[PDB]
Amino acid sequence: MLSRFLGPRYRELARNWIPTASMWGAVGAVGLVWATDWRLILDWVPYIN
Amino acid sequence: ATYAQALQSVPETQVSQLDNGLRVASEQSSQPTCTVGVWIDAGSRYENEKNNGAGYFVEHLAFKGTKNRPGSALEKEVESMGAHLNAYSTREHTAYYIKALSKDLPKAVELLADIVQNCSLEDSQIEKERDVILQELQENDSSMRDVVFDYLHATAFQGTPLAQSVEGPSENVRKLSRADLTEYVSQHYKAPRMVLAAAGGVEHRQLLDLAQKHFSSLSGTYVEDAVPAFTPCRFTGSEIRHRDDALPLAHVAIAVEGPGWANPDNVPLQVANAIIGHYDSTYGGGTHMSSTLASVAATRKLCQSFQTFNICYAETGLLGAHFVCDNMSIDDMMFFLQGQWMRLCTSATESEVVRGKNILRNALVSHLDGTTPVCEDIGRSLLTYGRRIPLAEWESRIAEVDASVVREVCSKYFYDQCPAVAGLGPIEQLPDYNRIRSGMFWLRF
Amino acid sequence: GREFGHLTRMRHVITYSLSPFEQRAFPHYFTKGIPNVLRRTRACILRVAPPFVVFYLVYTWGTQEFEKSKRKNPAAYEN
Amino acid sequence: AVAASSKWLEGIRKWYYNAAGFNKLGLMRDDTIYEDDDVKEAIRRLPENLYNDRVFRIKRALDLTMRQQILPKEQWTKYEEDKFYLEPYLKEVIRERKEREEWAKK
Amino acid sequence: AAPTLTARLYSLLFRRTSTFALTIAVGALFFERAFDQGADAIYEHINQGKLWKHIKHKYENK
Amino acid sequence: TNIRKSHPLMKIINNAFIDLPAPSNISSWWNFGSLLGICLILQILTGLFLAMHYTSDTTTAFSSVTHICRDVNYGWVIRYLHANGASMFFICLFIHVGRGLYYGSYMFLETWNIGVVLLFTVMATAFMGYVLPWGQMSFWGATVITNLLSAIPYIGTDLVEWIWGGFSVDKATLTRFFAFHFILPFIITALAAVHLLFLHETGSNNPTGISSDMDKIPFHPYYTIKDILGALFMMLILLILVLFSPDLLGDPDNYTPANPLNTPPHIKPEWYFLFAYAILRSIPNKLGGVLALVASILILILMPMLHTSKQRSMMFRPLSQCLFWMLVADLITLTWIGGQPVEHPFIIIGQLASILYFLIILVLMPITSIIENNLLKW
Ligand code: HEM
Ligand code: HEM
Ligand SMILES: COC(=O)N(OC)c1ccccc1COc1ccn(-c2ccc(Cl)cc2)n1
Repeated sequence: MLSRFLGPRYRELARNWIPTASMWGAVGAVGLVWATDWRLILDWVPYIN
Repeated sequence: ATYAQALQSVPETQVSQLDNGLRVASEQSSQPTCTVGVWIDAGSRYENEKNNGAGYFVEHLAFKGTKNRPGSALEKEVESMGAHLNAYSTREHTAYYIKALSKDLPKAVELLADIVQNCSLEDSQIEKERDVILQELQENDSSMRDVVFDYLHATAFQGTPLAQSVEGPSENVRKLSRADLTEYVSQHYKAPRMVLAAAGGVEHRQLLDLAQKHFSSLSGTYVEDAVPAFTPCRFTGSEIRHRDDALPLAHVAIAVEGPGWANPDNVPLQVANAIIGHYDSTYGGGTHMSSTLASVAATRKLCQSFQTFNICYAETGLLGAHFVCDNMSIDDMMFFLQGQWMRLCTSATESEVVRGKNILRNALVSHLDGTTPVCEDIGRSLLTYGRRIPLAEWESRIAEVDASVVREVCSKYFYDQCPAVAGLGPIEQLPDYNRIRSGMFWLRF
Repeated sequence: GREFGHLTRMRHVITYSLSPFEQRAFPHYFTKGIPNVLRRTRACILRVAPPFVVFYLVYTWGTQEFEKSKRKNPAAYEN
Repeated sequence: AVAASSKWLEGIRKWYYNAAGFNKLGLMRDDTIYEDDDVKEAIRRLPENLYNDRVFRIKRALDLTMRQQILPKEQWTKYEEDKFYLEPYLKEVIRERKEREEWAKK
Repeated sequence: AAPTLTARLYSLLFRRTSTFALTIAVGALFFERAFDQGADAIYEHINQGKLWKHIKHKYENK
Repeated sequence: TNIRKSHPLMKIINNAFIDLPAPSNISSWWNFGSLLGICLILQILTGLFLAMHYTSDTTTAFSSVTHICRDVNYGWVIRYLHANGASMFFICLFIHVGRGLYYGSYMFLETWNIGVVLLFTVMATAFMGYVLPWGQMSFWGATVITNLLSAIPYIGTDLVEWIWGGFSVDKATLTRFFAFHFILPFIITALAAVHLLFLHETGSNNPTGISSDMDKIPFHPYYTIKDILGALFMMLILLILVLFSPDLLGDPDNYTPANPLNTPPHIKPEWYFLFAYAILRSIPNKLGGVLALVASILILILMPMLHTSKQRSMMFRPLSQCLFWMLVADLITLTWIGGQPVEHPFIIIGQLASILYFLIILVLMPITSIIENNLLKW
């Protein structure tokens, strides 16, 4: 009975908020490896070695 | 039978022009009364610091006697037929108009032409209109709403002609001579800057021949006829605080810079202000009302009233809100109001926009009810757009507004912008300008 | 904001009290107390006790089947 | 809604009323409800004589539990005398909450 | 009234403050490995022929 | 002009302990919250002594503890005050949680959620104190945590190596276990002031489950003298276990020193971890077993969401009282199974009792409250 997500007006709930998050599910693959001392994305580019 | 069919059967406006450039417009509506008047491009934004009380001084002497009808003889003629005379003055317009019977139209046009062309500015009516104006200024100081909107113009347009008041300072009122008033009429009461409008039981052919009989001796082009220079005015983010703890309630006005008259952004910005709304403590709606700021202020008893405004000039304007509350409630009212502006820049829903479009359609047709507001809409639309925009054209602009358009225009005008603030009364809890400026952007979006 | 004068609304209720120095600190102790703690035991015995009986039967079956799976071999111990 | 178990399922209802023991403290069924936001709005809407009856019945039951005692058996609340005084006021408060929720999504 | 080059990417990335919440993570590069130009090339220049990895070819593969 | 109502420091104490409104029918089950505050203070003024005379290394840990019982003056009394004082903390914690589960006190949402954080922090602290004496139970009990901690599929192999001091069993293992044990009891003391500040917004619940704003009494002198009497009865039980049988709660095999010398005859922790060791041991997968260990304590956070009764407490719910005591008898079974060897009858029993612990909380309790709702004609 959490049907507050199920509504015909608040379907645009998720359409004004996900254009923020176009990278925000992968910022751990951009930002945490700045301090992990791993090579997660350090093979992707010839930017860094 | 349909609202769409009823907008087609509205009678149209007919416009003509004389040889001197005077425009003549009418709308015939088959009723025994009429309203006729003269609308002029004159106001306090055309005055400098030496004659800032000049146009408001001239409006006082307009019904005190002309060359043909001296003294009270003008007043006896209007009253003996059962007619009314009125006038006003804003920062950009000036109007004089008559409400009379529709068979008294030739006498009404003749009196209006004698008022604007041959008014006597006699030196004994001056020096006794000074004391009437000086006492009216002291009465204006007791109206807190009029003081706080004069403060908002003086800080948003600081070093421009648009920051002056209509009435002018008290030292100018004490020193305006007879020579300064005759220069004001010769420079500003000119025929391509005037509109003769009429609404009611009028034929357009009859008004045109009355305009040729009484107005044709107006000077068309002028001595040396230089183009009236238009200096624009810039907006400045700033604030002014007047602290007076002895007043019982506090008045606060805040605005950002808005669009001009002919900007097409004006229509979706009025759909947006209709979603915020207005409130007053004598309302019966209260806690059930659709506006979020109105429903919160009624539940918690936060304010006495609020309103949103859309003030337009030729190139700029003011877009904001005004509210009245007690000394313990200023910080909460500013928090909830700024949170509703940011919730329209993002997040604006389609169901809010449908309600806000219905409010704007009802407010447009409710204004045009009677001969006097129809005649005023004719006279100031020809000075502003150069034409009268009919009701069918307003409806097709309103119908193309949706939720994504409102989000784009509100983000352009509100988001991350410097406001202008004015405050009067017990305002110790009015927040700091750095905390107000930080309220115009979010953490997330 | 939860202090004693601001809690709730109450009407038409009267209370009577005695000083502690005017009464005896031990009234009826075994005359009232022993019949009181016995019907309190009767009121809760059918709710609390039957779970702990089933723990006892599982514990006895679990320790006795542990031994005769291990080195207890009477008759299954041939060629 | 079975007509064959009309009396049998009322025997289990009368048994459960006595196994629960708020009637031994002199309480009615609506005295024992958990007070969330819809219940607290229904208490505010009660008439003044039903409010004062509820406040005294709760105070007398809290005083009995402090002493670990119950009432005499002739003063227990009977099963077919229990008045559901709060149930009409609570059904109206909930219907108003569900009306404001269909409006917020349509 | 042509402006200067301070409209950096303000209309492109910086308006909606999506950048500002995660500049510890996303906008974090160009200042460790691009600063090989920094201290280590300066510190070994003041101390040329004095560190161990300067006197190193003299003592291997002998 | 009353100084205890106007002084800035005295008025905080007056609102918290003296003039606080309290329900009049509060039972002895509400005594165990101040008993937990006595046990936490006592474990701080006794852990002072032990960390003073201490050295934590793989060569001297087992002898650094035997030095205190014989050579260090008043060291036998203070060591066994500390080992039995932690058993006293854990019995006062399980009574406390079972009270709030029975009477519906979890409806105070913010107070309940800080409590679940407090239950995790004392459980992890006491695990890192039993590894310090370095006996057989210290070694083989720590080396079954890291088998399920290296089972974390990405970061786990460098996680255990960062907390083992650097390689394996070595000198510096007991410099990170000892660091994670000196400082964790002080996060508990700050989390307890926040825990009471949220309770002060509503006051206390009572055994009837009905609000008691018409029947409040002051906290002094009624519950100040009742909390002092209950604390005196706790010191009697604790000093009896210290001065008459100081090794009753313990294992003799942790007096045999630590070495990878030989496999022990058994592996078992202290009594207050035996319910948790029995659950993970009945899962034949070192990732499924570490998930059901954390899911046996963090399942308490779902108790506000799973509530379907119209009443708050269990005083008037006879069908729900039967299920509450089936859950207590299920945790007694897991404490017994967790000290048994892994043989034939103790695997089918220890894994069916692991299932029934989750079936009661998630499925059987929400359905039974709905059945009782229908029987009372709501
Ligand atoms: C170091 C650990 C703890 C300390 C010092 C502590 C302290 C206290 C104190 C003093 C009280 C008020 C008196 C009382 O009702 O007993 C209390 C109440 C409460 N505690 Fe704790 N507690 C601790 C752990 C926990 C845990 C583990 C939980 C739950 C998971 C919890 C949940 C609650 C709740 C819900 C209440 C209010 C109960 C009611 O009023 O009915 N606490 N606590
Ligand atoms: C919540 C509080 C505490 C708990 C539950 C706790 C628990 C324990 C346990 C289970 C032991 C093992 C005793 C044994 O097996 O013989 C122990 C000992 C030890 N504790 Fe604590 N303790 C607490 C507080 C503290 C504090 C405050 C300190 C340090 C100031 C500390 C430091 C130590 C040390 C160094 C030992 C090793 C000495 C020994 O084993 O006798 N502990 N504690
Ligand atoms: C007093 O210490 C012992 O009993 N320890 O550890 C030295 C021991 C000794 C021998 C065998 C096993 C253990 C530990 O067994 C368990 C089982 C579950 N936990 C646990 C620990 C922390 C947290 Cl947060 C949650 C669960 N620990």
